[PDB]
Amino acid sequence: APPIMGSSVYITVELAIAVLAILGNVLVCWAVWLNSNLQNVTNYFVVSLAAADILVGVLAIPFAITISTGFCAACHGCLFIACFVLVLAQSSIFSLLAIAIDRYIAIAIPLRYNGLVTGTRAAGIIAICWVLSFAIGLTPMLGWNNCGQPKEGKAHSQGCGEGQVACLFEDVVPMNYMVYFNFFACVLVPLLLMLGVYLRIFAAARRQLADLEDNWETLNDNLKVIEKADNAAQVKDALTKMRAAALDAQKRHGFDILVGQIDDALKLANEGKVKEAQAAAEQLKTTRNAYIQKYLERARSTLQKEVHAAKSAAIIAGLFALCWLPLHIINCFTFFCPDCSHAPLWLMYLAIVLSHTNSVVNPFIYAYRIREFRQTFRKIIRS
Ligand SMILES: CC(C)CCC[C@@H](C)[C@H]1CC[C@H]2[C@@H]3CC=C4C[C@@H](O)CC[C@]4(C)[C@H]3CC[C@]12C
Ligand SMILES: CC(C)CCC[C@@H](C)[C@H]1CC[C@H]2[C@@H]3CC=C4C[C@@H](O)CC[C@]4(C)[C@H]3CC[C@]12C
Ligand SMILES: CC(C)CCC[C@@H](C)[C@H]1CC[C@H]2[C@@H]3CC=C4C[C@@H](O)CC[C@]4(C)[C@H]3CC[C@]12C
Ligand SMILES: CC(C)CCC[C@@H](C)[C@H]1CC[C@H]2[C@@H]3CC=C4C[C@@H](O)CC[C@]4(C)[C@H]3CC[C@]12C
Ligand SMILES: CCn1c(=O)c2c(nc(/C=C/c3ccc(O)c(O)c3)n2C)n(CC)c1=O
Ligand SMILES: CCCCCCCC/C=C/CCCCCCCC(=O)O
Ligand SMILES: CCCCCCCC/C=C\CCCCCCCC(=O)O
Ligand SMILES: CCCCCCCC/C=C\CCCCCCCC(=O)O
Ligand code: NA
Repeated sequence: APPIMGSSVYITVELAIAVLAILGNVLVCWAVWLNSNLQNVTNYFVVSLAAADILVGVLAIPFAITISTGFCAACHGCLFIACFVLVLAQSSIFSLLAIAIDRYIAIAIPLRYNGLVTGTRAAGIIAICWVLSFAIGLTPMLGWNNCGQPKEGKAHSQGCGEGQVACLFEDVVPMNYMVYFNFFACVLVPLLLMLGVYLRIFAAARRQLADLEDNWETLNDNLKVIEKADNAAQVKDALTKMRAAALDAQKRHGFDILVGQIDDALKLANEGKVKEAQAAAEQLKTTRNAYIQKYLERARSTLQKEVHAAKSAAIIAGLFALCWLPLHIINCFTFFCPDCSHAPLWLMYLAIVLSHTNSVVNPFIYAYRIREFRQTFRKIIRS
């Protein structure tokens, strides 16, 4: 069959993906610019991620359509159009890792987050990561390429001029670079790091949620211990356990009343006044109902919002892996199994197309999972 037919389907699908990648991610950038509730450090990496996907539609996809034709070109110019998508994918990996690390700092040290993670430091990390993405993605342009050994038979059959090659990805970009350097070192290792960070985020959140329910249980159990105590020394022991727990959960008016009321009951318990200490300890229930339960449920609601936001960011990282892994796995078969027939052209186009679809998916995940984004999208679209 004429090459231009299956080429037309591939190119048409690519152009459709490019249109969707630009539109959805311009909408993400417009939402962050317009809404100050979306202007935080986490979303500055989201915007950098969206900028990379905009460039996938504007440059990488036109480059991919070009490289698929095998047109005659100077080898190093062919190398650039083949490698620029590697820059954008690397930038995405840095942004995804930074988002995960940012959410871990928020869940692990919320007391120092605003002092450690600032907009100025975020903007500098983003600039550094873009420079490193160019260095990693364009490493073949520094000499690790196949331009020294061109397929002159393919170039002559295409009528290419002197110094030109049939511009094809696997003819200019070495497979050992794509497998060992790009996939294993620069893609697989950071994704595995992302997985570990997310595991530590969800483990820390589960630990802090368990600690809240434990402190709540310890407060109410020691309440009953005081109620059914038989001597003043037992009430003293239980109150000492409540006071240490009250200060640990405090690390404002409700806790000042709570600790003060415990100190009251502990003073009577030291004097041997058991029924006076028990009666004073009963006043803690009034403080617990009016103040302590409100703090526990607000902290619980805040921790669950962080789990929800971390799940949304993990889905984004997972979809990046799902969309990009098939192409990388095919490269592994090409490189590691020279006795295996090369994957057919239609599967390569499908794997290339699938990797490009990742540039479309993030704006949907924000709209479906983040209310502030969804509402800002609606306002932008409606107006
Ligand atoms: C500001 C942005 C949009 C600039 C985009 C510039 C792009 C489109 C330019 C910059 C470098 C260019 C390449 C440089 C060299 C060659 C080798 C030549 O034999 C064929 C064209 C080719 C392969 C060019 C294609 C177009 C190219 C990739
Ligand atoms: C917006 C500004 C900063 C653009 C900076 C990037 C420019 C300078 C880069 C991007 C791609 C580059 C080209 C990539 C490949 C080739 C083909 C090679 O045989 C000669 C150099 C040449 C032609 C490069 C010249 C410099 C180049 C055009
Ligand atoms: C992340 C998950 C969803 C990836 C799915 C795995 C994909 C990429 C795997 C599963 C089966 C694999 C194929 C199995 C057999 C062959 C025949 C061989 O001659 C070339 C490679 C080829 C054609 C493989 C290409 C990669 C492949 C299509
Ligand atoms: C944690 C997971 C997702 C890491 C990614 C798995 C990758 C590295 C694995 C999954 C399946 C593997 C392939 C399975 C089968 C073969 C055929 C053999 O003749 C050479 C190795 C080769 C081509 C393997 C290379 C490595 C491979 C592509
Ligand atoms: C992730 C980087 N990357 C790649 O790794 C890649 C690739 N395009 C191919 C392969 C194309 C091909 C292979 C055999 C053929 O006969 C043919 O006509 C075309 N690969 C292996 N691009 C798309 C431009 C790409 O972005
Ligand atoms: C191909 C991989 C290339 C590796 C190059 C290694 C260089 C990485 C450099 C570290 C970035 C640190 C930037 C600090 C600049 C000053 C910022 C400041 O004022 O503290
Ligand atoms: C914002 C603009 C986005 C890109 C606009 C251009 C759209 C066209 C997309 C790819 C053009 C590929 C050109 C074909 C290469 C030459 C084929 C050949 O000479 O054999
Ligand atoms: C060829 C690239 C080799 C490796 C380059 C190393 C990366 C250094 C890039 C420039 C850093 C410029 C930004 C530093 C200022 C902001 C730092 C910050 O606020 O944390
Ligand atoms: Na991306």
